[PDB]
Amino acid sequence: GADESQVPDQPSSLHVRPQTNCIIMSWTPPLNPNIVVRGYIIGYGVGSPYAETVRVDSKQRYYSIERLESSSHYVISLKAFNNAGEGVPLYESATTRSITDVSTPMLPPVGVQAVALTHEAVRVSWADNSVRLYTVRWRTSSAKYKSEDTTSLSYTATGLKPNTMYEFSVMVTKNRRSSTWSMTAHATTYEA
Amino acid sequence: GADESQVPDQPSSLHVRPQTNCIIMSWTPPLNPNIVVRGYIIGYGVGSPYAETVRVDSKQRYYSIERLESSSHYVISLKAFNNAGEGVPLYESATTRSITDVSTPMLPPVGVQAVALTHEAVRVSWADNSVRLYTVRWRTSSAKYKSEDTTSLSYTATGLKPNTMYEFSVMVTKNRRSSTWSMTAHATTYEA
Amino acid sequence: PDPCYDEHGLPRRCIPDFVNSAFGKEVKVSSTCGKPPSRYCVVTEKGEEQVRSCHLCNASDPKRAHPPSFLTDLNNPHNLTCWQSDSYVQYPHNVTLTLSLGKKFEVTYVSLQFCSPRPESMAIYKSMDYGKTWVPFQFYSTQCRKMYNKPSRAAITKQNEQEAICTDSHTDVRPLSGGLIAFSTLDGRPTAHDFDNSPVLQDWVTATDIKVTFSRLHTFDDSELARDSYFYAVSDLQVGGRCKCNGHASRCVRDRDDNLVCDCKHNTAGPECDRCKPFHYDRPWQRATAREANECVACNCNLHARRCRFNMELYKLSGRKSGGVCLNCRHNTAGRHCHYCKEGFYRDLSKPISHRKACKECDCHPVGAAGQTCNQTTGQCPCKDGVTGITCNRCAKGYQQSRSPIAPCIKI
Amino acid sequence: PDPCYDEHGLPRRCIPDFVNSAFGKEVKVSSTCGKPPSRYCVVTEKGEEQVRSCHLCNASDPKRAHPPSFLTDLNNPHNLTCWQSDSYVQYPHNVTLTLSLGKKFEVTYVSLQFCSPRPESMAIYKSMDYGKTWVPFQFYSTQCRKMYNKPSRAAITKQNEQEAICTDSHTDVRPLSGGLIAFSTLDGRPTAHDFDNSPVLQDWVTATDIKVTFSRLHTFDDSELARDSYFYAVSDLQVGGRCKCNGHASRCVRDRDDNLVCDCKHNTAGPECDRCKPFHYDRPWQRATAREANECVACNCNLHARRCRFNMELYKLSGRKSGGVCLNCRHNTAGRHCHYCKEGFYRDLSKPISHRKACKECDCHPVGAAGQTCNQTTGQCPCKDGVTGITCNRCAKGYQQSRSPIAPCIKI
Ligand SMILES: *[C@@H]1O[C@H](CO)[C@@H](O)[C@H](O)[C@H]1NC(C)=O
Ligand SMILES: *[C@@H]1O[C@H](CO)[C@@H](O)[C@H](O)[C@H]1NC(C)=O
Ligand SMILES: *[C@@H]1O[C@H](CO)[C@@H](O)[C@H](O)[C@H]1NC(C)=O
Ligand SMILES: *[C@@H]1O[C@H](CO)[C@@H](O)[C@H](O)[C@H]1NC(C)=O
Ligand SMILES: *[C@@H]1O[C@H](CO)[C@@H](O)[C@H](O)[C@H]1NC(C)=O
Ligand SMILES: *[C@@H]1O[C@H](CO)[C@@H](O)[C@H](O)[C@H]1NC(C)=O
Ligand SMILES: [Ca+2]
Ligand SMILES: [Ca+2]
Repeated sequence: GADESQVPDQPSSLHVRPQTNCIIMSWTPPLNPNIVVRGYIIGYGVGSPYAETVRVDSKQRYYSIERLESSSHYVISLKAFNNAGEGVPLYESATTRSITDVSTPMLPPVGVQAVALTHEAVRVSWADNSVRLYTVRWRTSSAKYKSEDTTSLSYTATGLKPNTMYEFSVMVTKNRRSSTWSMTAHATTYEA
Repeated sequence: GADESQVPDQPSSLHVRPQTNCIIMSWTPPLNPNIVVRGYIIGYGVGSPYAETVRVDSKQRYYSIERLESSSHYVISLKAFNNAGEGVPLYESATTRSITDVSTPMLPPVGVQAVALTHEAVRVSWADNSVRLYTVRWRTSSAKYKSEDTTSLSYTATGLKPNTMYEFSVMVTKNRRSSTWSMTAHATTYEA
Repeated sequence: PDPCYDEHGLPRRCIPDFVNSAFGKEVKVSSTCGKPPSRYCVVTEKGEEQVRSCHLCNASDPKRAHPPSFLTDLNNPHNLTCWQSDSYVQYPHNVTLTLSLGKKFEVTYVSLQFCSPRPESMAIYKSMDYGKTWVPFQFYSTQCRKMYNKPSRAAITKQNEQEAICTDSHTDVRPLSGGLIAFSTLDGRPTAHDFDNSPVLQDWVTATDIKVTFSRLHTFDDSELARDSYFYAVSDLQVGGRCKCNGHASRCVRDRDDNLVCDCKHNTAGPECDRCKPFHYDRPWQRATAREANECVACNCNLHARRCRFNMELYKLSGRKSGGVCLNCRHNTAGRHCHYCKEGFYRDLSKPISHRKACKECDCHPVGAAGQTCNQTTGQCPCKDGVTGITCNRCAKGYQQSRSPIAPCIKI
Repeated sequence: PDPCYDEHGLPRRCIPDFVNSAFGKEVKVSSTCGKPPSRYCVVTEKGEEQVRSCHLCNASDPKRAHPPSFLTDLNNPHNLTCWQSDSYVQYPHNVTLTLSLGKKFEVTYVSLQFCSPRPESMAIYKSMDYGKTWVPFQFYSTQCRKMYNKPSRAAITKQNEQEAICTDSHTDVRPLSGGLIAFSTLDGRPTAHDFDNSPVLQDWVTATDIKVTFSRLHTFDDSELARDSYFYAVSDLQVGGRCKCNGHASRCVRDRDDNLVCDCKHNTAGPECDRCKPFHYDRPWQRATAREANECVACNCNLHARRCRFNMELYKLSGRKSGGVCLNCRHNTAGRHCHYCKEGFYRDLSKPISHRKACKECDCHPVGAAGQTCNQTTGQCPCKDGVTGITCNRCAKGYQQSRSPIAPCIKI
C-alpha cells in the first residue's frame, strides 16, 4: 500500500450468516490497494449498529459475533481504518434464529427399511414425523463405512459385492443442524 | 579445647529413664569442642529443677538421681560450666513409677506344658493370670542350659538330640522387672 | 449475476443493500451559527467543577465553520465535523433538521450523534409522500405529557403498532459530547418478528423523508456566557435501512429524470415495483415472499396482439392460475390469446397459429354459400341446398343452376 | 529420624522438648531504675546488725544499668545480671512484668529469682488467648484475704482443679538476695497423675502469656535511705514446659508469617494440631494418647475428587471406623469414593477404577433405547420391546422398524 494520506475507501463485500445465538460475518478489503489499511472497526447491535464495537487486524477477513439473542434483528456495520481515521462503512442486517431450533435437538429418522434389489443394489427408505439433508451410510456386517447424501426420503445403493449382508443407517440435517445415526436395517444382496 | 574466654554452649543431647524411686540420666557434650568444658551442673526437683543441684566431672556422660518419690513428675536441667561461668541449660521431665510396681515382686508363669513335636523339636506353652518378655530355658535331665526370649505365650524349641528327655523353664519380665524360673516341665523327644 | 434469480433461471426474492440513506444527501437546517461570526461556550467537567471554554463560530473561515454539510459527510472520529445551531436556541425555540431521501426507503433506524450534550426534548417525524404530510415516528422528553402531549411509554398493542411513543431514553445531559440517539422503528412493535407478513408494519417503516426537531436543551442561568453555551451540535446523521423495491429489485438507480427508482427485475414496474410491467398482466401483482417470489407473467398473444388486460372473472374461473386476455388481435385472429382465426376466416395449417399469415382468407361464394364462415381447418363453407365445393361455386351432380339467387341450385 | 513415627513407619505420640519459653523473649516492665540515674541501697547482715550499702543505678552506663533484657538473658551465676525496678515502689504500688510466648505452651512451672529480698506480695496470671483476657495462676502473700481477697491455702478438689491458690510460701525476706519463687501448675491438683486423660488439667496448664505483678515489698521507716532501699530485682525469669502440639508434633517452628506453630506430622493441621489437614477428614480429630496415637486418615477418592468432607452419620453407621465421603467426582464418576461410573456411563475395565478414562461413555440409542443408562460393566443398554445390541440401534431377528419413535420395532 502506497500512502496513508487519506482514510481507506469502503470494504468491497459484506456477508452475514446468522446462527441462533451467534452471527458469522465475512468481508473483503477495498478494491484500491494503494491506501494503507490498518484494520477494521466492526460495530453491531439490535436495530442499529451502535450497541458494540470491535477493532481487528488488517489481515482479518472474518469475524464471529458471539453473544446474542434469539429471534433478534441485528444491524452490522463495517469500516476500514488507518492513521488518517476511519472511512465510510458498509452495512448488512440479520435476524438470529429462534431458541426453538436448539430446544429440541434433532432426532434421527424412523421406519427405515432396506430391501435388496439385485446382486449390486439395495433400496433404502425411511420416514419422518416432521411436517432437509439425509445422510445414508453403509458397511459390511472391522470393515468400514461408505457415505452418501440425499435430498429425498429414499436412496438406492449401488456397487455392492453380491450375496453379502450390509448395514444401512441414516441421519438428517435441518437448517445446518444434524441428528444422530438412525437405527440400522440389515439386507443381504442377491446372488448374481 | 582451645579457649575458656566464654561459657560453654548447651549440651547436645539429654535422655532420662525413670525408675520407681530413681531416675537415670544420660547426655553428651556441646558440639563445639573449642570451648573448655570443666564439668556439668545437674539440677532437679518435683515440678521445677530447683530442689537439688549436683556438680560433676567434665568426662561424666551419665548420672543417677537416686532418692526420689513414686508417681512424681520431676523436672531435670543440665548445664555445662567453666571458669567463665555456666552456659544455657537443657531440660527434660520424667514421672517416676509407682510403688505398686515394686509392691508385689514379679511371679513366674503357671500352667506350663512341654509336648514333644518331633525328634528335634518340643513345643512349650504357659499361662498368665495378669490381665512382657518371657524367657525360656532348657537343659538335659551336669550338662547345662540353653536360653531363648519370646514376646508370646508359646515357644517351639528346635535342635534337640532325639530320644532325650529335656527340662524347660520360663520366667517373665514386666517394665524391665523380672520374676524367677517357673516350674519345670519334662518332655522326651521322639526317636528319629 | 442477478441476485433476483437463483442457481438456474428461477425468480427469487431480492432486497436492496442496507444503506445509510442520509450519507450523500443535503439536509436543511433552521439555524446554523457563524452567520455573523458569533461566540459559543462549551462546558467541561474536570473532577467535580464546571470549566467553561469559549470559541468562535465563523462561517467564512473553514476551521471555525459548522455547515449542515457536516451533518452527512464522512464520519471520521479522528477528524470530526459538526453542524452547529446558534446560541440561545432554547425553549420555546425549535431547531429543525429536515431531509429528503427522494425515494421510498424502508427505514430500520435513525441515528443522531451529538457534539453537544443531548437535547432534553426532540421529535422525529417522517413524510410518507415526498414532503407533503408528516407523521410522528418517535418522541424523546423528560416531560412527555407536557412537551409533546404524549403519555410517556404507552404499551404498544397489535391494534396500534404505528403509534408514536414518547420516552425519556437517551435524554441524559451525559455524555456532554459525543452522545447518541438511535431510534429503532421496529423496537417493541408486537408483530415485528412477522414483518414479512404484516402490511401495517411494512407501511410503518416506509418513508420518503425524515424531519428531526430539537425542542428543549439542557439547563446546566441567564448570563451571556450561559446563553452562548446553549446550542445544538450534531457530528453525524444517519437514516439506516433499505430501498423499498417490494422484494422485486436488488438495486435502486437514477432514471431519465434523475429520479431514484428500483431497478426492477420481476417483470415488475413503477418506482417501487408495485405493479406489473406492460403485457405482463396475466396475474395480479404480489409483493415478494420468502416462500413464493411472485413475478408478473407475460400473457400469450401469439404475436397478434401488442396489448393486454387482466380479467378477474377469468382468473377466478380458470382455477386461480391465469389470467389475462389479449386486446385487439391483428392479422385476422380472435382472442383470448388470438389462438384462432376470426369468424370469417380459416387456418393455413402450413404455418402454426403464431405466424403472420397463419390466418388464411375464407372465401365463400356470395350465391352458392348460405353464410360467410369457413370450417376452421377443413376449409369448407356453409353451402346451400344443392351446391358443393370449398367455396360453394358449383351445383352438385344431379343439379343445375336457377335464376334465383336465394335458391341457386335445383335437382333434375 | 522422626520421633513421631516408630521403628517402622507407624504413627506414635510425640511431644516437643521441654524448654524455658522465656529464654529468648522480651518482657515488658512497669518500671526500671536508672531513667534519670537514681540511687539504691542494698542492706546486708554481718552477724546481728544491719549494714547499708549504696549504689548508683544508671541506664546509660553498662556497668550500672539494669534493663529487662536482664530478666531473660543467659543466667550465669558467676556473672549476674538483674532487672531493677526503681525505688519507693511500695504498696499500693504495683510493679508488673508481662511476657508473651506467642504460642500455646503447656507450662509446668514458673520461676523467678531475686537479687533483692523476695516480695511479700506477688501474683502470677496467664493469658490463654494472646493477651486479651487473664486468669490467675498463683497468689503469694502473708495476708491473702487482705491483699488478693483469697482465703489462703484452700484445699483443691476434683471440682475445682483450676482454682488459683494463695499461700504464704516463699515469702520470707530471707534470703535477702538470690531467693527463689517456683510455681508448679500441677502441684496438689487432684487428677495431676491423670494429666494425659484429664482435659481440665490439660486446659489449666495451657498459656499464651504470663504476667507477674509484685504488690508488696518487705519493711525491714520513712527516710530517703529507707526509700532508696525499697525495690524489686530479678536475676532470671523462666517459664518451663512444652509447646502444645497435641501429641502430634515433636517441634514448633516459624511459618511464613514468622508466627510460631507446631511442625505437625500426623496429617494434622493448625497451630496446635487441633485439626486434621485437608483431604484427611475420614475420621474425626483426636488428641494423641500414650496407648493410641490418633492420626487423621486420608479418605479414598480414586483420583476423581480433589475435596473431602466428614459425615458423622456414615461414621456411626459403618462400624465406628470410617468415615468421610468425597465431594464432587470429576471424570464422570460417582461418590462416595467415586468408586464407580456415574449413572449414564459404564466401566472401561481395561483400566482400573482409579484411571482418568476408567469411566467410558455409555451411549444408548435415542430411539432404540428405553433409557439412558448402561449396565455398569457388560455395556448393555435398556433396549425397548423389539430392539437389540449394545446401544440399541437394530431390531432383533423377526422384527422390523416402524414409523413410531415410541414403539420402534414390531414383529412379523
Ligand atoms: C471570520 O473568518 C473570515 C475568514 O477567515 C475572517 O476574514 C473574518 O475576520 C472572521 N471574523 C471575525 C469576526 O474574526
Ligand atoms: C477535518 O476536520 C476539519 C475541521 O473540523 C474540517 O474542516 C474538514 O472537513 C476536515 N478536513 C479535511 C481533511 O477534510
Ligand atoms: C416547534 O415547536 C413546537 C412546540 O410548540 C412543536 O409542536 C413543533 O412540532 C416544532 N416544529 C415545528 C416545525 O414547528
Ligand atoms: C550515667 O552514665 C553515663 C554513661 O557513662 C554517664 O555519662 C553519666 O554521667 C552517668 N550519670 C551520673 C549521674 O553519673
Ligand atoms: C556480665 O555482667 C555485667 C554486669 O553485671 C553485665 O553488664 C554483662 O551482661 C555481662 N558481661 C558480659 C560479658 O556480657
Ligand atoms: C495492681 O495492684 C492491685 C491492687 O489493688 C491488684 O489488684 C492488681 O491486680 C495489680 N495489677 C495491675 C495490672 O493493676
Ligand atoms: Ca460530520
Ligand atoms: Ca539475668
